[PDB]
Amino acid sequence: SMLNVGATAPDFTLRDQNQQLVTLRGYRGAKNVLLVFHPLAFTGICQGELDQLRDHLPEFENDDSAALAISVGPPPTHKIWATQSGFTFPLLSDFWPHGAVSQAYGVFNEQAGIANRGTFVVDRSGIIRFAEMKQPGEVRDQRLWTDALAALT
Amino acid sequence: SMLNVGATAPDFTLRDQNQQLVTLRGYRGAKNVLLVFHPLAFTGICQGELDQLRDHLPEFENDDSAALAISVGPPPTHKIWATQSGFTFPLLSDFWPHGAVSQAYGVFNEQAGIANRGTFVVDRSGIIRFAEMKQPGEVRDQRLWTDALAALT
Repeated sequence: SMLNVGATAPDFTLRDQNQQLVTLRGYRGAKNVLLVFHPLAFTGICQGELDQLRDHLPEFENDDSAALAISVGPPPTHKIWATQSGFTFPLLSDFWPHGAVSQAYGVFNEQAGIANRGTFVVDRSGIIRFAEMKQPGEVRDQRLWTDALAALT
Repeated sequence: SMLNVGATAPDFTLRDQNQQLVTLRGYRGAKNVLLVFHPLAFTGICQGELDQLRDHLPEFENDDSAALAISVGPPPTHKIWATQSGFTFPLLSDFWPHGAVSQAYGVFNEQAGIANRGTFVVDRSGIIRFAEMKQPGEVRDQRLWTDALAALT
């Protein structure tokens, strides 16, 4: 049920770790956007994936591109996790309604109540140009993300 | 509405911070149970309340009594929070379905997606003998909790 390439990316307005509202449409005309859905703060695979994003942030957050992480945790969880891990990119809360944005992108695990490892690249017109979804026990290849953003510069 | 004194405490089975299963019925015939519902890990007032509980734990967790903290966070959140705070009592996850136990006890905040500051004492036969609910911005008086437990030894 993952939204595929060519679809309009569902707009959302979610709180980041500072309780600031972030809207996907705010980036239109300005930047390509990488959306990194993931299961849960303070779990091993998620830590590894976001640590790698952190460690390569200039490839993902720059004049051409922005990166947003999205999970079902509320802002205080994300704030502690980001501060302790050195994450400076936005971590957005798909918290209440629980998983609504993850559901809209077709990447919600209804059984477990978490997003799967869904990744999208949204172009400057708001269209999905890259889409994948791995299971919670898998790890994503971030080369695909940089390959996808490079095609839209 | 909050369940009242006299009512039978709804049964539940929830995961603790170590992903072990805790059931309310398990304590029947053995211990009085203090149920401490609270909004969110890693927030100020919740930290104060559970730190006070921690600092006086032998008054709540002993031969006669058990104490269970319940919130909408998942176990990994509660594991980190408990490790960093030195909490050795169970923190239970009312995570998915989101707030279901909190709703059964009548202490869920539907607008915010969190439990209010609901507290119950369940006697050895499963009957609610103490019941309160404060708002997220309020702080409970833990003297009432120790008094309630002391009446039931």
